[PDB]
Amino acid sequence: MNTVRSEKDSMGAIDVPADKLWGAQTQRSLEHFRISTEKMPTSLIHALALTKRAAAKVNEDLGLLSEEKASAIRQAADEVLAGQHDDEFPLAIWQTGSGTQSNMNMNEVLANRASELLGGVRGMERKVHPNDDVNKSQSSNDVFPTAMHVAALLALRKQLIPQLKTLTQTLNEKSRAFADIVKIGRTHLQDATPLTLGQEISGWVAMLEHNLKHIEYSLPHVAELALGGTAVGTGLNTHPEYARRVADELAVITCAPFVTAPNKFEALATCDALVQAHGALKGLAASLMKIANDVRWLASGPRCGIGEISIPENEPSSIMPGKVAPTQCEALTMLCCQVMGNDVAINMGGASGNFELNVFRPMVIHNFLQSVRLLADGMESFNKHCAVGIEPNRERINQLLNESLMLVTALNTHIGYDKAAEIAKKAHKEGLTLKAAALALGYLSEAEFDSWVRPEQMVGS
Amino acid sequence: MNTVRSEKDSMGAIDVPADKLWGAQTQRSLEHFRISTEKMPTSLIHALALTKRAAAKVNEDLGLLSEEKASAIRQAADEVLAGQHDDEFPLAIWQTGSGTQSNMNMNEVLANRASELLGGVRGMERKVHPNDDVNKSQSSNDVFPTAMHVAALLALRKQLIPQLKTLTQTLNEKSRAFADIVKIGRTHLQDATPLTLGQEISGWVAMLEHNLKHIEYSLPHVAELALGGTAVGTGLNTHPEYARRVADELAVITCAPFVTAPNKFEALATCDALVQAHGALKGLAASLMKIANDVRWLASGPRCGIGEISIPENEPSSIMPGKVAPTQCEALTMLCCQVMGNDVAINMGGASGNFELNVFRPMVIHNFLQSVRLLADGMESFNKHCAVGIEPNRERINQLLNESLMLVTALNTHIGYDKAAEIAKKAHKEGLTLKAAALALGYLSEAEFDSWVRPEQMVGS
Amino acid sequence: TVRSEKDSMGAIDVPADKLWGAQTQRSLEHFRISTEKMPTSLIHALALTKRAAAKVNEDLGLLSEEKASAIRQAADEVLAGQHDDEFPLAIWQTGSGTQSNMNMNEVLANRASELLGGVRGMERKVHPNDDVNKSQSSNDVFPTAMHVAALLALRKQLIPQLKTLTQTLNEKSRAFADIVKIGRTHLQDATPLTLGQEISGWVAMLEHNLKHIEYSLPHVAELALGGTAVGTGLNTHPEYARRVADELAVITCAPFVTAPNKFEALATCDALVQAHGALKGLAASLMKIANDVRWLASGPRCGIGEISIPENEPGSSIMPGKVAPTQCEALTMLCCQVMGNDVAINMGGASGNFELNVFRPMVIHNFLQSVRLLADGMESFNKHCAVGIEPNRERINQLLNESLMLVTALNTHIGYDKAAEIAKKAHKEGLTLKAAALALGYLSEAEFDSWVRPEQMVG
Amino acid sequence: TVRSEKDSMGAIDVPADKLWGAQTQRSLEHFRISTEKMPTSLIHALALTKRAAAKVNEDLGLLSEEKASAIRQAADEVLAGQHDDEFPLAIWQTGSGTQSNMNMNEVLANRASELLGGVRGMERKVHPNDDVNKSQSSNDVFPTAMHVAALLALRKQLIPQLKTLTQTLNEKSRAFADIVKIGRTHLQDATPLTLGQEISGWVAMLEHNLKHIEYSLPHVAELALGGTAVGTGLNTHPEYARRVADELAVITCAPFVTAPNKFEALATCDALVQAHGALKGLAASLMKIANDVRWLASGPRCGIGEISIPENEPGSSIMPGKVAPTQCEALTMLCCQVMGNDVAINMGGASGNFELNVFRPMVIHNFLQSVRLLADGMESFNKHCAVGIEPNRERINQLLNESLMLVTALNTHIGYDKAAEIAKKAHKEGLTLKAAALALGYLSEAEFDSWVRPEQMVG
Repeated sequence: MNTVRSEKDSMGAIDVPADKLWGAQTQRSLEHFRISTEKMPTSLIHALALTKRAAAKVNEDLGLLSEEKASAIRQAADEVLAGQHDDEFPLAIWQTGSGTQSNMNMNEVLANRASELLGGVRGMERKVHPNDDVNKSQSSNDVFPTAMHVAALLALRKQLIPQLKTLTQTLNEKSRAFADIVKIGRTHLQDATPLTLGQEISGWVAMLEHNLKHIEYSLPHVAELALGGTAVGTGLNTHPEYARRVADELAVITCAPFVTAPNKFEALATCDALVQAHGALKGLAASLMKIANDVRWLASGPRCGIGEISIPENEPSSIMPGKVAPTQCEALTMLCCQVMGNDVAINMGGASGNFELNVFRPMVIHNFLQSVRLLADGMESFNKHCAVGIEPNRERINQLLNESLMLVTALNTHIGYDKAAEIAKKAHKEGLTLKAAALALGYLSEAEFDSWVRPEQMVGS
Repeated sequence: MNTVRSEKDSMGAIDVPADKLWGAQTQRSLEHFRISTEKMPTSLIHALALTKRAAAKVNEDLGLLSEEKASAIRQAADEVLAGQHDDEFPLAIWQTGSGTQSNMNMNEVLANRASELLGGVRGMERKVHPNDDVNKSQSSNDVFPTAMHVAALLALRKQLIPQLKTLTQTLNEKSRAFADIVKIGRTHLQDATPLTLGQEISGWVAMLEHNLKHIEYSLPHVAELALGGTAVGTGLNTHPEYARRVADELAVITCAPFVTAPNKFEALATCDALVQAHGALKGLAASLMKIANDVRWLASGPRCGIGEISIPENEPSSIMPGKVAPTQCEALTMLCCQVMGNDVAINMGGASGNFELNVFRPMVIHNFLQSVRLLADGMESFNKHCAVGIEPNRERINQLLNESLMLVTALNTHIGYDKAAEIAKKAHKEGLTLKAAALALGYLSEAEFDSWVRPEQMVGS
Repeated sequence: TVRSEKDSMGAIDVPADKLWGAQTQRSLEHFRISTEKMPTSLIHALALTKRAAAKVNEDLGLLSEEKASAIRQAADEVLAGQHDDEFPLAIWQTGSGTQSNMNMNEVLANRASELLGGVRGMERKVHPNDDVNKSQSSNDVFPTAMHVAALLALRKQLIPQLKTLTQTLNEKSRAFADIVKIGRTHLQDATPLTLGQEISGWVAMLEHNLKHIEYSLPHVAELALGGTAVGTGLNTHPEYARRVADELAVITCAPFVTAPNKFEALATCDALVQAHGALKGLAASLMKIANDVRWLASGPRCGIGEISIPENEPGSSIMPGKVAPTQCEALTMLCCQVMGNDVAINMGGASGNFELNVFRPMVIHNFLQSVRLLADGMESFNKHCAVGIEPNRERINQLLNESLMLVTALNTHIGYDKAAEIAKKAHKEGLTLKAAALALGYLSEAEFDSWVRPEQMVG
Repeated sequence: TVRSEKDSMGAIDVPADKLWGAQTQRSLEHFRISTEKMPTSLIHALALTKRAAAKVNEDLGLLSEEKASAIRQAADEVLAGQHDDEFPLAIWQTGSGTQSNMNMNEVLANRASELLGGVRGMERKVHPNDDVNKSQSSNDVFPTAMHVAALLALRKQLIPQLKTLTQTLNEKSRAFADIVKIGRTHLQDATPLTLGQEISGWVAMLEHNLKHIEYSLPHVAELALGGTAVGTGLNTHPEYARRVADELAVITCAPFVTAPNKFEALATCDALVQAHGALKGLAASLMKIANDVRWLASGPRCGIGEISIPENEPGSSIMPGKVAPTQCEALTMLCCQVMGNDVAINMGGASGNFELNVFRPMVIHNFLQSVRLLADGMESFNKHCAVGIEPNRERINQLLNESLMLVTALNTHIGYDKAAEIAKKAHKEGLTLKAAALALGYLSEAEFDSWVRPEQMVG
């Protein structure tokens, strides 16, 4: 659409596309921050809409906003939440550090749309006003941090934690299914004392269970909302009940335990809750990296690696059977590296507040919500396209066990340490199995070896 | 478009949207890696198209590909380069770690489109074939690293370096314009020996000049291309002249000094050139962070900060004059934090190669090209919306100078160290200017103070 | 001047005046990398682990009373600082910490032998592997020592110093609760708040950090000891794991428990990756607090200057008030260090393979360094800076009353447009708000003094 | 047992048997943070800086010959290792390095006084500020010492060890140029290459890293000395900056030059941020090389096992061949450390304000540690692992000939579909390619031996 509409702010008039719902301040940000391609994610836009919806409801309860306007703002916000206005939010992450410009983007879009819903028009003849109505009782300084925490807490509760629980359940099923399959241990990459495949997988399960607890511990701080601190944390120019009322309303409409931040100065001056919560996410990334690496190394082959397990083959040469890459493991290890880098960017932004306001906020939330998407969707993908189909290669597992030198300790009680060690040394030096070396020395019979060397007795319970 | 077309690969048939040009392998990747929202950037898609265009030209020179097909592939690639097919590349960053799936995305789109250009159709009756024709003489293992370096070198040469030079020129102009404006120094955040505003800005200029050299030093390694190493680096199944010929052709069509990598094993097994080049970019981020912080602190006010300079005010309360935030400085400091995090993700991916292939490649190039966009566009934005308009506040600069205790050293040659120190101590203890303290003690006249205390004599040349 | 000690590789000369043995001596010849060694906290945690292992082995009838008691006595000597020069090995050693495990086994065996009337060296009465390492593997001993050192350092150094600094700042916040000052957002002048309110933000940050650190302690309290080589506990008494964790809890008075999954305990450093996440959070908070302090104290004349801080370093007599905020500088530097240490830890923690993580010396080197830096940094910042923060009341009032920010107090009495006109005139002509208001004739001096009350603008 | 030394803050007791003075003693009371101190390389670089400054001051007629010579003699004693215990200050000090500058000024003044027949303490004949610090500021001395230490460590330790390891691996690549082995991509079996070709990739990585490190040296060679307090050189002789850089170049034999812009030199650590970028590149390359070595050596029976490496540690006699790849573990651990150190350096380097960066002790602590780790790590990996890499020729051949990858050699003789059918049958039925081909009757044993030549598949 080439045709324009003239929108105004305190700086003057500026042309906006006639087919868009934003206003003058959005247009100025769009034109002045042509930096790369990263924009606010949908989760954050939705959290801003939820914040405005709750603010309008409380302003109406307090007699500060008319019922007609409050209902129109709620309806407009619900359209945003329903996915009807994604193209109305064009602003970059790399904008003002308070996120003021995205606050104004929501104020302008909701005001112009609410005006239409009341039978009016968009633009300067609108019946609902971005600052006086949609931003009533609020500051950018308290709205943007509120939307950050709303988006973060809902993403953790609704996407990440459920996918973590699902992957954990799958691996727990596999651990139980493979509880009796003895395999060679590996420490330092070297052959080691045996354990069952179920025991090894139980370590992955325990890692994921511990990670869930650490993530859960980070949620109460993210649930604290800045809204009501206004410009600098004092709440000047707001009703004394606004802060608690809006947190309560957000809790009602999201079914999440939002509360007003007990100290609004900490809430405005820092991103500390997200620095801490992201600490738990980088812990999960380190655990997932290890699990993903174990899976791809154990599946490596078809003939010149380890090959103890098989995994689903999801992408396609017919001349090369068994030559499909562990692509889910690769995607997962890549995104785990991304989370580690994202943690550094978050830490730098979080360490860089000054006085009453941290102004590194768009960058912090860009990284935080990205890590949540990566970890949630990555666990979902790895689970459905790899973990549910892990299977042992029982003959290969047994071949490696039986060709190893590690089972020699089963001989000690029968023939003594000295002869057992002589057998292991001969097998290693001459390239023999333990059985072949033991028979060559005449220290036992084949029936004795088969009776005495029992891997299923070497793994505890 | 709901209607589908059945596309085939060695795994079988899969439905693709009838209005799209990709094929079976793209569709499988699209469906199996539903991870977050990050896709290949346009610069990388273009670099893949350039690589296929050059490969087709050389295959034709060598008699391996018909003129009719080579010209059709070139035409299709030129359509990609002209921006006609951006929606034909739907794949995620978080895919197979070799980038094979994006290689196949380009093979399939170019084959289906080249078929149409020859009077044929898209799909399984096509006249041009993704693997046999578009991927002739190539492997994913050597194509994706080639596209990574093509995209990286062109982005550095065409976007980042020109914007760096432009910002450097602007600050050099400002340094010359303000060469005679003496201001208070600040070390440890404390008042310090004076220097000129031009001298202070000359430090910013020298930083940017040094950064340009460091970036230039990283370009020769990025210019080395893997293409011709094929699956593992040996060049098996390729003409002995292919590697040099394709690097030469890429050099011709891009006007950049691409060369074939002297060691294809290093070229496939690592991302070392990009790890090193990104080291120079994180150096630039640290320099830009410092410059941006100096600008916003020096402009801080209007009345309770430093206020030595003014900057353009680009976004809008009429009740609050002088209360506009340094928003370009905020966007720039935020993206500098991002580059630091991106460096960690790149380092982890680059450290994580195994044997013949590094399979962290989509993640590495995602971060690398993002840092280039951020630094290039950030310098462009900061220059045009802030740096070109920096101005001194001469009265405020002089007020701070004259109210400081630092000019007292100008008295030493006239009245001696002991009396000068007595004056400074009295001024500090009693809250006086140096002049008022000196007159109160009777150690000089006002005319003597004005004649002797000359800041323009205290900054060298 | 030397004696000959032996292991399975043969004989090797060891300094006669040292208590280590053949394996420690070999490590000194093969891992000559940089200067970083095991810190005292880790050496002590290793000695505690061996003391507890010896006690449990005695309880189970696996180790004689005379040997177990002599091992415990030698371990107590290490804990008492008598053997600091007996642990010469680099951080940059075998990734399981085997070499440092053997260093402790050899030193304790040679010393225990002397306590039993014997000698050090190959004629010793107590043996590094058969006695001091009985029921153990390096694979489970080293992560046990890591967690013992980490939990005790958090409980005994970091958490007390965090509480002490928090209490100081809470006292300052109360003392300054009624001092109104200009706010600053985006570095620009902003709506007022009290100095006490601003400091209460620092206090709330430190209180939140304490909770996050406390949440990390239960996982660190889980011990690998008893998992043996790969986690199955093969060749170990079924009660060993619980008994040794119980004994460590007794002797340290800390709530150590045996890890419920020994495979997670051996294959990862996850508890420390998570606990260090809380420490880098504290580093980000301390960076912000330290920066606020040095910026608010900046001057003496050309910065902000709203607070004064103690001056701990000399300066030239001709430069009064120039002294640098050096406690803030040391603190901001160590906060950067913690951020880098977190990356090193994350890479090590992400890099386990199969049954064992072999990045352990590096992980614990970084973790214990971060604890020392944060604990000692908070102690130093508290004692030498925070306890002495004071307001510069005249400067605070000068900045507040000469700013443009108090103009909002006029909106309810005169027009918002009149108030805006006052602010624009003051800014344009370099006037105070009061002077611009009197020049426009919009109010009396009595009206301005009655209407513009900063103390009514901080709620 | 003590003497009383004085500064502008008053008198303070200093140990009689030490050579520092009042300001160093105060730092010891105010910066009791952790255990990290200035490394020897930095102490030596500080002594060299003072030696050069004294020589130039003498040349310019600003310092007497007897004092300048005594200062140079005392500095030479520091360089000769006679005063290591005279530098007790923490890294975590004033961010400009002022305290360590004063530590050197006091030690050199007190010792120079003794060399002139005087005493240490307040009756000294040579003075820390007026003599040893003449023409200097802490602001320009500390970054000069940082760059002197960094450039000399890169030239004398890191670059020689990098060249030595590269030469070893180049010899191995030539020795193994004809040993065909299976390729591995995505961890999966892949097209063959020679062991020599695979090692040539490691060699090319190290050669590229050397070039990147060399490109960082010119900026590190630029020295701040002569910029004085804020970069203007106020109160300093106009020739001082060039003369002191020249003298440092003479005495160190390294190409030091004066920084062309002293404001960049004082306000940033940019040269070290950039140089450390090349070091983290080397860390990423060494991580990959070390991982290839330990994976290729993995076994003795249940891994890859294509190469053998020296066994430097003992093991139990019942566990032959189990020894861990411990050099690879130390090297991968220190590579993680370098990555973390880079983050700490980047944060410090990004955090300058106005005329001075005050994150300097932390930046140089990390930078010099990374140099020690990489230099010593490359020395250790070379001597104790790389020189002893050998192929396991039978295992290499077993993996290669039992894989499915050589089937492509049949495409030109029989059908591609026949070759594909052979591979599918071998994979399905657990056969070799040759056995599956003979079972299908698609060729003779002579034809397979003639056609399937791995040595013709590596070009």
